[PDB]
Amino acid sequence: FPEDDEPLNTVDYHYSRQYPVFRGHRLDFQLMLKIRDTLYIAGRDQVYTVNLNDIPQTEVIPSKKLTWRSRQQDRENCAMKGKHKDECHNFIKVFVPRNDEMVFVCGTNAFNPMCRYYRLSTLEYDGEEISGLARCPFDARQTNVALFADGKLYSATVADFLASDAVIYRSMGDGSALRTIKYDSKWIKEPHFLHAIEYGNYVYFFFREIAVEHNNLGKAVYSRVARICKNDMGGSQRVLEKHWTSFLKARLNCSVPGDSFFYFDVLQSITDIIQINGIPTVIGVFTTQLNSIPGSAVCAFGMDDIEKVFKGRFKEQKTPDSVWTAVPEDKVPKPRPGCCAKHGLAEAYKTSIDFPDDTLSFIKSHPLMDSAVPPIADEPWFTKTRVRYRLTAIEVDRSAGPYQNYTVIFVGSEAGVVLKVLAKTSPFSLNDSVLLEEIEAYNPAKCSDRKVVSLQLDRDHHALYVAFSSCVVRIPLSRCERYGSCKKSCIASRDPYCGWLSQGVCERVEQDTEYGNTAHLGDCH
Amino acid sequence: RSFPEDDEPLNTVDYHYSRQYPVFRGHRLDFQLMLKIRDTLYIAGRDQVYTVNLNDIPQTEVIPSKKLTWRSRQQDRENCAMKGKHKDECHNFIKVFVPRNDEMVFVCGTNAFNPMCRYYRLSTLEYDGEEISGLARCPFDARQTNVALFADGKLYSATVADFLASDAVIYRSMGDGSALRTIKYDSKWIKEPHFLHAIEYGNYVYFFFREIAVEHNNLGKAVYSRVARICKNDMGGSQRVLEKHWTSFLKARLNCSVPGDSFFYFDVLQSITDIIQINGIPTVIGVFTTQLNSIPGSAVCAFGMDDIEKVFKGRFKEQKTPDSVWTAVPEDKVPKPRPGCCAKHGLAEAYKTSIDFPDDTLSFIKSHPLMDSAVPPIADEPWFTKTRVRYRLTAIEVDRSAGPYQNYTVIFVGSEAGVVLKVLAKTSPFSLNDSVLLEEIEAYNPAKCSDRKVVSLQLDRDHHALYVAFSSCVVRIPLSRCERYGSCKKSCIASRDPYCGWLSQGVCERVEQDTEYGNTAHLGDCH
Amino acid sequence: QEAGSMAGVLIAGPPGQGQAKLFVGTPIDGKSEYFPTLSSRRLMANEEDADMFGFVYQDEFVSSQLKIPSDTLSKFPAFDIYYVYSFRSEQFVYYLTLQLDTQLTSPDAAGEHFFTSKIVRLCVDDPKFYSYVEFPIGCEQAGVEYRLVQDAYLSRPGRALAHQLGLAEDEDVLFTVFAQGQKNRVKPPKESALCLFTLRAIKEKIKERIQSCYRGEGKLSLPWLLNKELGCINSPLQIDDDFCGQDFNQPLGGTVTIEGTPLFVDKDDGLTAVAAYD
Ligand SMILES: *[C@@H]1O[C@H](CO)[C@@H](O[C@@H]2O[C@H](CO)[C@@H](O)[C@H](O)[C@H]2NC(C)=O)[C@H](O)[C@H]1NC(C)=O
Ligand SMILES: *[C@@H]1O[C@H](CO)[C@@H](O[C@@H]2O[C@H](CO)[C@@H](O)[C@H](O)[C@H]2NC(C)=O)[C@H](O)[C@H]1NC(C)=O
Ligand SMILES: *[C@@H]1O[C@H](CO)[C@@H](O[C@@H]2O[C@H](CO)[C@@H](O)[C@H](O)[C@H]2NC(C)=O)[C@H](O)[C@H]1NC(C)=O
Ligand SMILES: *[C@@H]1O[C@H](CO)[C@@H](O[C@@H]2O[C@H](CO)[C@@H](O)[C@H](O)[C@H]2NC(C)=O)[C@H](O)[C@H]1NC(C)=O
Repeated sequence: FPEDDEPLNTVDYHYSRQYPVFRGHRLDFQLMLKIRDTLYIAGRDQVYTVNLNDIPQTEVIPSKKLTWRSRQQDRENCAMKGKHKDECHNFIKVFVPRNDEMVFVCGTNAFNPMCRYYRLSTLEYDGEEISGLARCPFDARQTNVALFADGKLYSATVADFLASDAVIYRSMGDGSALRTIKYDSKWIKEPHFLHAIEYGNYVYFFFREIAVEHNNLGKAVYSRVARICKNDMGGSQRVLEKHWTSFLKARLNCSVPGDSFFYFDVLQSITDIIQINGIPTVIGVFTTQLNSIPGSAVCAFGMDDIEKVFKGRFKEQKTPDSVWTAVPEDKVPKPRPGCCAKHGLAEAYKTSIDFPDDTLSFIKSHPLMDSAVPPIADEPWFTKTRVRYRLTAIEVDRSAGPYQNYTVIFVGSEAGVVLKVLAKTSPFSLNDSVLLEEIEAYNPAKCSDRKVVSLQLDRDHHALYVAFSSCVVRIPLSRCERYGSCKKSCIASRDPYCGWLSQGVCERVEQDTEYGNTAHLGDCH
Repeated sequence: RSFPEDDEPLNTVDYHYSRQYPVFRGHRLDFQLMLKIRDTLYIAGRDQVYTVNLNDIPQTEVIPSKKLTWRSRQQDRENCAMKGKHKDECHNFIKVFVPRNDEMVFVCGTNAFNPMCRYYRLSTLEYDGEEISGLARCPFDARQTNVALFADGKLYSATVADFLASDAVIYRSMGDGSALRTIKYDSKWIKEPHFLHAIEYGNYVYFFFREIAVEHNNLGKAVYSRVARICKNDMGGSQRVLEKHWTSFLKARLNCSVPGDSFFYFDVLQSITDIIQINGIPTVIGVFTTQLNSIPGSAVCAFGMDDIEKVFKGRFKEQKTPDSVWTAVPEDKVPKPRPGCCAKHGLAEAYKTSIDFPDDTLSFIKSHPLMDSAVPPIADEPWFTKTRVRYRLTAIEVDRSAGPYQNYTVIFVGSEAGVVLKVLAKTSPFSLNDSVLLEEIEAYNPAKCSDRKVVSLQLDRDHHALYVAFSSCVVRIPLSRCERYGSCKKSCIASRDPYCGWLSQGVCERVEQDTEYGNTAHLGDCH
Repeated sequence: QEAGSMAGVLIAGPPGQGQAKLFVGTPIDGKSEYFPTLSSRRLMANEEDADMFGFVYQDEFVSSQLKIPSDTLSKFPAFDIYYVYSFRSEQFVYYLTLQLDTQLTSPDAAGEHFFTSKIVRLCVDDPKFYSYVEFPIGCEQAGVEYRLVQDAYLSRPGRALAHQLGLAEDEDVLFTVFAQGQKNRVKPPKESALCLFTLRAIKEKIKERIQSCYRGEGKLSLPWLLNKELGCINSPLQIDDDFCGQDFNQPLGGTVTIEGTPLFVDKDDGLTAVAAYD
């Protein structure tokens, strides 16, 4: 079992308040998206723009601003519904551009979710309102996902004010409204959704939920990967009418090896498809259960290894009081459940409504694959276990280093600390992952609960915008000045963003980031 | 209701503050266990068992009074070298030292991985008599644990039986009966266990150990905490089922958990105490950690004899199909009489010996030797935890009557990193709000000793001292340190140490005070 | 295939217009995806029309429907609601159902399933089915339990029993017949009782449990219809007698079984049907 890494350099409060923060009554930050050289910040009542080309002064000053407050009668229906005044505000929770001009926006609207279309150029409310049901959450504190692929919108949230029905819902297209089976604990039981990604014929989803394979003990939480066909049109009249017919989900294996494999099963956040060492990977941040010993890990998977699981064997509960076991290879009905009509093992099917009743009624009572998805290279890439705080936000730079062949991962925290880690990905790269810098990134003065919510890489300006619950802090990717003259301190940090020049100063991009030898280096004081 | 955090020590004691303490050493000392009779501490190490007079107040180093010398014979040493174990191992590590009466002591050594047992007189540590074979009474390896105890004239051992270290057994022999044993290589009765402690209660002897579990088989290979049971009067089964084998062998599971939405179990047992009267009810107090391959956490749970006894009159546990979940044995399927109830008592009182049990009941407890129920703790949540730190808790020892009025319980636990925690424990509803970690001491002496792993402890109430044992050294550690506060009236009473008290003379001495709450009300800062 | 497990009433709307709503409840034998266990379908004057038996409010989220959760059938297999009587009263419609007990019955379907009789009430003017409410019913006399509903008739009590109960001449009364116990149902034991419930006392214990909710005390308790232990949300709303629910605090669970006034017991030759008038 490994041990906490030691930060090569620490950036404490005094060395970090020299960084700009965003505000604009408070802010109540929700999410952020980078388009071109502009970063969009959506929160309560407001959506803010910061131009990433303007080097900030004491504060980050917003340029353009979008405003969309909840209606008056919506503000009073919310009060009658018992919810407090601070909550009865329009918290923006969805912000996905459909094309290169217009952006799909949804807000909580004081627990009365609605959706709209805005233009990027102007941020003007143009057109007419659409209902946000099954698309945008009721509570601001809930998680949610939202994406556009091939004409149609793929949402994933809660649909009712009472917060019972969690659903994945496709609409806003030329097809009908497909959805998950309400209350069907075998399909989804008390989940918190976190992300989604289009790849091949499928939209792969990432969330956490209560696990049904570890029910013979406490109410555990397992990290799941689910998938759906894009060209699903629902089932026939008998089985899965208007319901998905392509719903397979698997479990994620984040394992410390040993005589008692140790698992991290709470998923906190994940990234998009990143090319690491030639193969498409997804990098995610895992913690332990709430009523457990605080511990955190970063596991990484690949699209290949996700797909392999789904052609593997299905999982069944033979009898109520038996263990989840494999489905016999002979009992997998033809055509391959999960396979998309007109493709692969079902190309003799024009639509998803043509599927046999036995193929449909199999996926409705065996939606969970057997196999778990392996993480690349067995054990996690980084662990931090001895400390009082949990890990949160993740961000990745696939092309870090002067040669752009080094994977530097940036991760958030609960106690306002951010870790910058050079990850050992391939075998021929390092001995193991090294914790480069520990940056306390929470500015007590400008902010307040100090929870980092998400991050967004501004690779074109060598920065990272750390997000908190009421403030957003612009953090450079390298404090190469903290060392400056001291060549020892410099290249001994092994930070690929820094280095040593023949001018005799530690700057950015001669360096040795691989081993980090202290040979022929003196000793500053 | 959620998850505890690491308590803050009310007072700390660094190495400089405790190098001011007498130690004991001696050729490297290879301590294994200690035991206190009257005013004399026997200490067993490599080749040697030393005695220390506890009335003798030490000056700078605890010097031994008498000693007992018993080394491995030349032939035993070459066979142990021939077998291919290192010469550092081919010594006579004492591992058993158990008084039978008030004159004699049953002494067993490892004898270079060829276990032998002898009798000595106590008063003179003199070899009086002849050698008894030590097989399945003393272990082969000094790194393995072992349990031994005498009860009604019969010797109850627990260890491994073979050089190859594969036959973990529980044995009785040297009686007025003959030789009962558990079933060899039976991954159902007991599977690669490490035995910790045993106690004799009522009609049965109870055992406490850890072993590879079988209900947690769907995930990984993990160890659970067990409590077992055998009848004192058990004579073995008939000639068909359990001939010369235990018949009253029942084991159950220890539930050391943190309540919540997702219960967190401490399943790995590190040590435990003897029966202690904690507030009316007979209690045992265990030190529990988490798995080896896990994030280090440590806990101290405490169970009651009533709570253990209950789980064995409770339901049995079975596994229907090899690929099904472990299940409760139905009430109408238990044979008669009640399996695990001793002959001539309660339910087997129409049975003279255990050799009269039916084949219905003999073959049942042969294949259903584990109870369904788990033993819950008292207060249903541990009495103390330690998580956010890098070490594990080992040794345990309690003071059942601390304070001027003796109505408070203090608990003394060791650690791997050579640290010892002093906890005033909450044992009843009307006590404190939570159990408060008093002193934290670094007992280990780097200059005088050597991996610095604290092995076992032993309270010496009368001399207000706790001797603290390591592998290469034993350290004599005074309990209190009232002198550290001197005249600072605040420090003395807000330390809430029941040993320390405030006197009219204006100084903090042993045994006026307030250990209950600790109001630093009306008190001023000391410099 | 059984009869007598279905019940309902027709309610023609405003005259001149061919619509008549029709509220119907029936068991479904676990086929919750095909058939709702309770709906509010529509009637039309032209019988061939395909809009017949169509729900009077339909969208992708809530409809004048009430499907059994796919979850509840998994926790216990052959759960079902049998619908005995149904009657129009004031501006509402009430049903007397008999469901499988989610509590007194283990998930194991050995055959020891106990049952629980319950009134149910909706509004005629509740398109989204928010006004739903469900209280257990029964009675006792001399410590004999009667909790297996058998038949019911809504009658005006005339002038005698009215002034006997303090009810106005327009207030109605429901006579009931309960079989002893909560066991077996398919062939209940002979011991049966003719009990009385006042329509007043039921409208009261309703405005009392839904006034108790809109204050935030306790929680809605329908273990079969709701699954997740949702709590009673607090709210600054003043309940009427004719309050037809809102998007929260519904469907609302009944905590204390409404007790009835026993009128007659027969321990030898069982009671089956009932009716009354003045
Ligand atoms: C989770 O990942 C680990 C890491 O590979 C798996 O452990 C190995 O499983 C293979 C399967 O045959 C064994 O041959 C190896 O010996 C295992 N590793 C070690 C170190 O022993 C583990 O099986 C995975 N678990 C799940 C549920 O997917
Ligand atoms: C990442 O790129 C750097 C730069 O090309 C690699 O390091 C160099 O490797 C070449 C050939 O392998 C050597 O000739 C240079 O001497 C190396 N330079 C330094 C500064 O080390 C590095 O090996 C690459 N890493 C991976 C994993 O491919
Ligand atoms: C371990 O002990 C805890 C503490 O009592 C048990 O938790 C209780 O379990 C019972 C039934 O098992 C429930 O009725 C109680 O509500 C639980 N108490 C709390 C505070 O949640 C736990 O079940 C025990 N587990 C085992 C395996 O014995
Ligand atoms: C343990 O004993 C102490 C001392 O007898 C008790 O504490 C005292 O109780 C008396 C009588 O109620 C009070 O008047 C004193 O003020 C208390 N003094 C102190 C220092 O505690 C204590 O209540 C006993 N605890 C239990 C659980 O019985």
